[PDB]
Amino acid sequence: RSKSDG
Amino acid sequence: HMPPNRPGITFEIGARLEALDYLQKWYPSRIEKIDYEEGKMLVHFERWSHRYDEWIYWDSNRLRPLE
Repeated sequence: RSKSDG
Repeated sequence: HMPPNRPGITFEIGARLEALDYLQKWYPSRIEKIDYEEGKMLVHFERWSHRYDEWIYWDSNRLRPLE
């Protein structure tokens, strides 16, 4: 689980 | 400085509440650290890495009671 995309 | 009194919340280490992350999503959270000089607290969103903990002022409406 991460909170940014690219 | 002393934290304010707000219903449903206790401003002490390890206390649980609901907190809004910077993506505007609510998570059950835990107070990790309190900076009584600035009046902000390190909030840990549960089941997220501690690298996503966020400092939130203790009078912020990003904090609300955990039912």
